[PDB]
Amino acid sequence: ATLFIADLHLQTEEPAITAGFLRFLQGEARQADALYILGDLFEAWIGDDDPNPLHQQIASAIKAVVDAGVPCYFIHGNRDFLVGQRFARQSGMILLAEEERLDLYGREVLIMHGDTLCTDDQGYLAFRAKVHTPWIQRLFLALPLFIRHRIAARMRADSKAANMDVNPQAVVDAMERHHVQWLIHGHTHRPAVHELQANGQPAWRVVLGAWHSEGSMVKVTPDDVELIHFPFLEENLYFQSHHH
Ligand SMILES: CC(=O)N1CCc2cc(S(=O)(=O)N3CCN(c4cc(C(F)(F)F)ccn4)CC3)ccc21
Ligand SMILES: [Mn+2]
Ligand SMILES: [Mn+2]
Repeated sequence: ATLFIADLHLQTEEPAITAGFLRFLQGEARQADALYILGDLFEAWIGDDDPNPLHQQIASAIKAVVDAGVPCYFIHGNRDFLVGQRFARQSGMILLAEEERLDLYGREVLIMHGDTLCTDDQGYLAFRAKVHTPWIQRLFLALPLFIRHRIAARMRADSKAANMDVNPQAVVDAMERHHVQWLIHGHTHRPAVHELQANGQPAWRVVLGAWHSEGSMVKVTPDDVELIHFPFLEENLYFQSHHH
């Protein structure tokens, strides 16, 4: 069974999500053939030299899964597109490109974060092209940490004040470029299974959920595809004395 997660948005202000991810890693992920994280693991990222302790805690927990024999892969999200090869080494995770095609027990599956499918949000596309320009990233990463913190906090406030689903033709385009009948992504926070047609045959798009009140994962076995929602922490059972 292969596991897919996305859109956790880990941040120190939300310790329950972090505790839920740690429990996931020490329970579900240890039994997997592989773990794919399709972007937005963290709520923000300004470079791998950030001494934010949460980054180290998360890196050590993933590395433990990797050391238990479960390979771990990461595709960048729109929030954490600056995760680099230093963090990859500390966590044992492999960085993948923005589009990848996998063989999952015989079925060809395309995986991506999903933000590049949102071709109607032309404000987002302009922002994305900017911060994904290599010379603009290198210039930003070369600034002092305290400068990068101030820039990022200001850009986050500017986006909340300036406040989309995928384009259907963009879905078909990618699934036909890669000649696949299965696509897995996140980003939209709308967990669903969508049926469509691609390459003259039935096709499916599986969307992950964000970790808001509960966790979410897609599990792919040789027999089925599973969208699974679960609580973060171990919810102990206790009884209330209801009356007939
Ligand atoms: C829509 C969206 O995706 N948004 C909205 C707002 C925001 C904030 C962060 S961030 O806080 O994590 N952060 C901000 C600063 N980033 C930069 C900045 C520059 C430069 F200053 F040169 F333009 C270059 C390269 N990267 C890294 C990421 C992530 C994502 C999104
Ligand atoms: Mn997200
Ligand atoms: Mn996203």
